[PDB]
Amino acid sequence: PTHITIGIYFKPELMPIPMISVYETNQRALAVRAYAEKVGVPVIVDIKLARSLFKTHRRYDLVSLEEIDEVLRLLVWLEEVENAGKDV
Amino acid sequence: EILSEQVKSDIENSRLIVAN
Repeated sequence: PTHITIGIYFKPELMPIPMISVYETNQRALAVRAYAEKVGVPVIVDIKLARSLFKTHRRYDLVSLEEIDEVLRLLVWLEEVENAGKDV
Repeated sequence: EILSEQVKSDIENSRLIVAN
């Protein structure tokens, strides 16, 4: 696939582990990006991570122990980043 | 067009999208 788009669902109020919400390649991947941008859902261009989630997981999986720590680091990072901009 | 309402919904409910 020349383009990849993997979506992460995470709501700890409901469920402790994150989930693969979106899974698409090529044209559909481009459309997912355009739609997340339009609708305000953050897009992180992380090639190694995109590539390996694509290889290891499928739509609607829970994130497995192999990749969980990396995904969790991204999620904490995003929350911190939002918080830095939430007081300014 | 190319994304169904299901996937749109799935995007809306995601924390993030990881892309290459």
